[PDB]
Amino acid sequence: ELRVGLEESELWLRFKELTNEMIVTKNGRRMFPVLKVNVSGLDPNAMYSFLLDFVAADNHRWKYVNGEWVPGGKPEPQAPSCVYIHPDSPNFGAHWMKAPVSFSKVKLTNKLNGGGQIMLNSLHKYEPRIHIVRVGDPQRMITSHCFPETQFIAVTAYQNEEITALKIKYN
Ligand SMILES: O=C(Nc1ccccc1)Nc1cccnc1
Repeated sequence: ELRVGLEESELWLRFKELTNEMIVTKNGRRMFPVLKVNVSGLDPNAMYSFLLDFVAADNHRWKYVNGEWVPGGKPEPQAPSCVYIHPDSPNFGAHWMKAPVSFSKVKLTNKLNGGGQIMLNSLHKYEPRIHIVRVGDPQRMITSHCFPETQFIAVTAYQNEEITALKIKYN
C-alpha cells in the first residue's frame, strides 16, 4: 500500500504551535523547515515524478494583532496555479523510496518574476501538497497527499517574535 510520511513531524509541530510563517520575497526564499517525505509502496521498477503545490486554507486573510493571529480581511484573488517539479523527476520508485524526498530548493515569492518559484499572497495561510505522477501511464494516474503539520502563513516579514527566534535557533 502507498504510504507517504512527513519527516521531522515533531520539528514542524514546534513551528505549527506558534503558527508557522514563511518569508516571501521578490527573488524567492527557501523554506525552513524543509518539506521532506518518506515513501513506501510504489512500484520500485516504475518511473514517477514528484510535484509540490500550496493550497489556500481559508476564504480570508490573517493579521497578527496583540500577539494573536486573527482573521484580517477578505482574501486576495487566488495566486496563479504554481507547481514545483522535484528536480530528481522522473525517477524509479526505488530512487524515491531509498531516502527521504527533500523539497530543499523550492523558493516562495510574492512577485511572478519566474525561476520555477511558488507565488503566494502575503498574510494568507497555505498547506503544502505533494503529487506522485506515474510516467508512461495512459490513465495519467495521480496521487495527492496533504501535510496539515506543515501549514503556514506567507509573510513579507516575521510577525511572531517566537517564530523569528525559532527560525534562527533550529536553523
Ligand atoms: O531540530 C530538529 N528536530 C527536533 C526539534 C525539536 C524536538 C525534536 C526534534 N530537526 C532538525 C532538522 C534539520 C536540521 N536540524 C535539526
